[PDB]
Amino acid sequence: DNPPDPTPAKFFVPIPSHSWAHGTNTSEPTNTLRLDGGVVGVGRSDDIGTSDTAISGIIGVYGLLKPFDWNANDTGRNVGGHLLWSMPVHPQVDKDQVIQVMTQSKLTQYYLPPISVVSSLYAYTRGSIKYKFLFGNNPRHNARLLVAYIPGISSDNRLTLERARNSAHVVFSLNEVSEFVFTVPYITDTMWWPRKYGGPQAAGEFVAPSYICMFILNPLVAMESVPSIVTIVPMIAAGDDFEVAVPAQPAVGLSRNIDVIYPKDSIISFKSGYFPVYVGSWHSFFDSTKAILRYGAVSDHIAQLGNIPANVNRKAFWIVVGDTIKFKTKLDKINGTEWFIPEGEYTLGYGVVWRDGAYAYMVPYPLTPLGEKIAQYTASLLASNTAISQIRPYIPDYIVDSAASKDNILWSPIEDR
Amino acid sequence: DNPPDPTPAKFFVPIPSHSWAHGTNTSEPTNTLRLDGGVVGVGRSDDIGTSDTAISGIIGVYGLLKPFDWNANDTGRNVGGHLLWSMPVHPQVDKDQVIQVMTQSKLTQYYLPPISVVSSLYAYTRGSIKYKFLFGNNPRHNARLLVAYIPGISSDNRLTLERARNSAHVVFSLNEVSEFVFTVPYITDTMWWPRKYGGPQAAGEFVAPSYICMFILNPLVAMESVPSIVTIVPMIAAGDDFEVAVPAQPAVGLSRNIDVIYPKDSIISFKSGYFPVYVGSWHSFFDSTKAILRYGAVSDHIAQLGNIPANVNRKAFWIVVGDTIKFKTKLDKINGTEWFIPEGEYTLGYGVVWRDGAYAYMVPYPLTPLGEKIAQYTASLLASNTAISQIRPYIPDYIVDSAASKDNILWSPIEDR
Amino acid sequence: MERTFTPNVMQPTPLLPTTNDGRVTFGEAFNDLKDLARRYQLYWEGTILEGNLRAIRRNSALVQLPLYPHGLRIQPDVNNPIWNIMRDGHIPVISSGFRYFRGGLRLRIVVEGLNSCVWVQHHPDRPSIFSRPIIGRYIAAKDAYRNHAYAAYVQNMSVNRTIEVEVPFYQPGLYGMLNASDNNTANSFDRLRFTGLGDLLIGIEGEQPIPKEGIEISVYYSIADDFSFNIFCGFPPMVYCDETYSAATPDL
Amino acid sequence: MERTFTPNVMQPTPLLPTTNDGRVTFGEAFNDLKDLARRYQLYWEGTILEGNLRAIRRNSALVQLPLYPHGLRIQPDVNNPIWNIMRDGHIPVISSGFRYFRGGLRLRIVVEGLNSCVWVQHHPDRPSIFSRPIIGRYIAAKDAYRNHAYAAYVQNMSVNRTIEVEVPFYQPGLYGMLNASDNNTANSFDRLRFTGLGDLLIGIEGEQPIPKEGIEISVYYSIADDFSFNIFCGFPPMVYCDETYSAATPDL
Repeated sequence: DNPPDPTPAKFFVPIPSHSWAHGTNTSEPTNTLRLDGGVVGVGRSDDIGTSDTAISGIIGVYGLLKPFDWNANDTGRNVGGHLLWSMPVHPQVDKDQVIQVMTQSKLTQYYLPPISVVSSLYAYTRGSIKYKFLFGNNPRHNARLLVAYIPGISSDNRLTLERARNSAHVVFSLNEVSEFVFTVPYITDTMWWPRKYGGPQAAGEFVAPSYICMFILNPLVAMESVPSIVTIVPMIAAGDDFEVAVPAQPAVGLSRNIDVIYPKDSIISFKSGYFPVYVGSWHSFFDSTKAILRYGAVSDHIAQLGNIPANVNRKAFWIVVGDTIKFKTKLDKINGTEWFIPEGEYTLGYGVVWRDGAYAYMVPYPLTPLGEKIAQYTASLLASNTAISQIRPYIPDYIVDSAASKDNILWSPIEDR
Repeated sequence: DNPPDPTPAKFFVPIPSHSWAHGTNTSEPTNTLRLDGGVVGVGRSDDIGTSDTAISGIIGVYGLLKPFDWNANDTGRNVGGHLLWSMPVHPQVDKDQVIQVMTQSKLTQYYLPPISVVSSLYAYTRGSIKYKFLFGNNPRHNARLLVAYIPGISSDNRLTLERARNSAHVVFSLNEVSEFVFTVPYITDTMWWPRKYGGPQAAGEFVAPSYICMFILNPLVAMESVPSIVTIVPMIAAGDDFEVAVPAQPAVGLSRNIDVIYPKDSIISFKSGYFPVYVGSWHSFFDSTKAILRYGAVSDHIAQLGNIPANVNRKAFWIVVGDTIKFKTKLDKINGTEWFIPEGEYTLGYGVVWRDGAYAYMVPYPLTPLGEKIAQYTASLLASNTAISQIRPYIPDYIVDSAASKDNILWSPIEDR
Repeated sequence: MERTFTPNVMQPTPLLPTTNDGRVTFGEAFNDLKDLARRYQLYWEGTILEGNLRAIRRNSALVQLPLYPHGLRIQPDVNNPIWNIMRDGHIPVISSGFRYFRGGLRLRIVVEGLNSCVWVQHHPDRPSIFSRPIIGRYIAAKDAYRNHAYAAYVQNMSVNRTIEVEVPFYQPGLYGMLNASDNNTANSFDRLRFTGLGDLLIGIEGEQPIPKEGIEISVYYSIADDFSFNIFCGFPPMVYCDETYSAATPDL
Repeated sequence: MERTFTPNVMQPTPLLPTTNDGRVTFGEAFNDLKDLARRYQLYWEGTILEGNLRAIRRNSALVQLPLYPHGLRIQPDVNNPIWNIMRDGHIPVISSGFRYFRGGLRLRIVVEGLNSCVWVQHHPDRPSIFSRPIIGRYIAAKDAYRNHAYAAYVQNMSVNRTIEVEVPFYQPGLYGMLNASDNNTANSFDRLRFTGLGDLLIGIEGEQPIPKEGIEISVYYSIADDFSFNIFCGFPPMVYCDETYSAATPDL
């Protein structure tokens, strides 16, 4: 018997592979490299737990933030109404509120908390955040703090104690207490909030929705037989109501390899014959009290930068890529800020471009997290055509000529918030 | 165990993709770009309605048509039997009964009603149409109108009140009433009726099946302490019995970009040395009382057109594509029509070709909806070899020489109903 | 309710008997615009040559495609005959009558002329603020190369030259805006993250050279099953397709 | 328990109502990292020329690929734009928070430019002690040629240019180590047989010459169904992707 089978052929659409995006709630056909051709899975026992990848159990673990000192003898700062500590509220912490490790010519390493690491894997986020505050005190110390959650604010530009009390806030007493948690609310005009840090070239980035601020209500008191400094260690975890929406390009990478190749097209340097360079002074720049890069000791011998491409943002400062130099500089504390550079020997890590006609000059900045901030702020002041006299306090001082570079110095464009 | 499976292979037919035409009553296999590999759909709530794309709910919304004035003091027009307003009945409204915005060298924007927009998406149509008439009156005004639906008629060429009363019609009294609706019937020799406007080059176009006409039964009366003009605003919506058959090339496009590139092969212009041109007069053309385009002030210096392709319809008039000129012309009211051009400065938008032997000349027309109609009618009169003396009243008058063009002027062939 | 207000009705004849939206005469019904919006139409189409891509083509992207339910801003030129005379499809015409939406879109990428492999990614958190696509070497590095962790699909042209994907709705808000303007500075946030589904990137994965004729990429799109055209505002004014190419030259 | 210890809670408002991990607003839930680790990512990708292979290519191997759940040690260079700016995928980032694992991996080999046949073997008892692959003529004879009795799959490129395999867990111990160091002499045994799933070898089977552009092999990978990220230790410090290519040149 050999009956014909004239059953009509079906239309089918050939595709080379199965789903690339699906990770749950579906089967995946595949060629298993086993001897057993059925649905096979590795054996288990109590010796081997189940996967501990449940998000809530991960982001519930507290991570450490940048600690700070709280000095009882500071008759200037330790007063009612003083702002001790403040930052925007979002699951990824602000970069400057996290422990860092910098490497010349490499990428910075950030010690992100679990809630920050997980959040960098997803596009959206929402929920309450637990801010645990740990105090290095003993039963002699006493104070009262007011910590507040300000919805719809990203900076402390208009922030005072007498305003902070007009938002959701808590008042903590440091009377024989060393730990307390401030579970802050989630107050937004929408249901999910876009992550702050995204991808290369600030891909898909945005801003934080709210602000947390710690004010001094009743100033810290100590005694003579007791440490006058109380360290405060902030920690962060997800509230029980915390959720993460949508898989995206990780905002982060591992620190096993912190190498990076900056784009060759953005690199700038000094014109030929205008290097090697050294840090020095000249008269037509604040009467030679500020630091600039020179190529010689004859005057008007200030290193000139090569062609600077027009696609480079006007508010951008620069970072040294190749070999660099060390130089001794200082900067006195600027009014209304905690910005100061003590007199010491620093490596050259950042630069800001000072334009004088058809000539472009470079101003040196120290390779330090605060030097990064001051460099950025200066570049912004030059961008708005700020008075030359008002940019003066944001420029490192001239102390003494420093060593010269081996050869030319290469710079790459960068920009911060 | 490794049993053989000698089950006969099936015949199958490979195709690259699933249905392109199907939009309802079927599943569509696809690769969903999600993490969840099941049948997934975005979440909803009362904050987010259901799709409001039900056709009947769309085409039921009234759209505004071209308004018109109804002057009680017009002892000529405001009389019994006078035709106030009339047009063919079809879901897309006639273009000249809709509010327009013209742009030199671009496409015209039409304010189509919802029933007109939706109908341009489908090939067939049928059902009753609600014509709402809104009157700008107050309790002093009074009149009686007779509005009729004439099946199988497309124009008012044989239309009189004393004939209109012999079809389906209604009689409205304007006695302290400002709104009324005339739901007209659907009277056809077939079940579906092809849309009027179709696609490029009049693709798949046809004509309307019936006519609606408004006649003056009892003329409008006002008083001395009251406005003598009553505006009438016609509006249109689909009746409860309205339906749309078959998806076709949209008769319409959005107005976000009204740019258009006319075919280069159809473009005509003036021969070299016969431009720049200006609007003027010469004796051998109605004793130099009518407007034509000249290239100089010596006589028999009338701009000549280049080679005109034989594929161009004989009844076609022309539209200016590139730069143009302004000119002062006029036209007195033509007997049996409401066609007149007041004396003013108009831009040159249209032209009609006047042939004299082996030479071809161009007659200018104003860029105005009425100028478009008069230009078309003139081209048709030249097509039927109408008496030169009878085409005279359809040609703009000569007032004074106008400015010259920067260079040559380009024209493109067009034709209307 | 004024929009449908019909006072003092004067109706000479009874209504016309129904055909159930065409189901009596033809075998199918036509009652919902949503059904028509599920019939595919052209979204974008272009030709790419080696000269449009980076000098060293390191599996870089060919097209950066913004995803709008109301389609892209069309450019009618001699090289694009469709947009010039057909203008905008039915879906952009349908979309123009509604303010908001909340669903996904279904795409179909047709790549002809290339023997290599094509990769496709969806970037829901990175939607463009312009209504025009970005091609080849003009695409920024952040998008020009395959990103991690995004929903993707990789397809060899040797097995099939047509790619079928469905793009989901991943937006932080209630609605997405239809018919949004590219000139928007007062509401950048709305235009940035509450308008488009996120860019779709189409790239090449292989070392095979592009033929001198180039490759052609045709993206068709339609509304997904979970999609809704939500709040009916007015229709905008329209242009007529029969006013592009005239019937004065009936064959041309 | 200190890691989750929250003393003296001060909470001004009630908690935020749930969306079931996104299931209310979007159609799907996002509650487990294991689900994301099941979305494929790039494991390794390279171009191979005739010059990289043995002079006489006797169906020898193209790539010797070590199999690590936490991925390979990335090399960011001008030739590898992805690793340079995208850095490590989600899976290596997920893996970094856990010490151990016990499951298999799912691979996808995409070979473009070759008209010949590809063979793939899994060597569970021979895993590499380095976190980098070995290419062509640098592969030792013991691995450069097809071994017997190993689980394998042989695929003609004429039928499909994408290979799909699942690599099993065949290790003598309880756990496999995640995030293992290549500098390991005090615990060679752990690094040798308690770290990697065993090398995966990808070779060519035919006499067809390789085009001058070469062939490109792209290996994607993901976690299998029987896989588990087991003991949660700390996360290591991270780098930020937005600090590779700056936004100072927003388009580049």
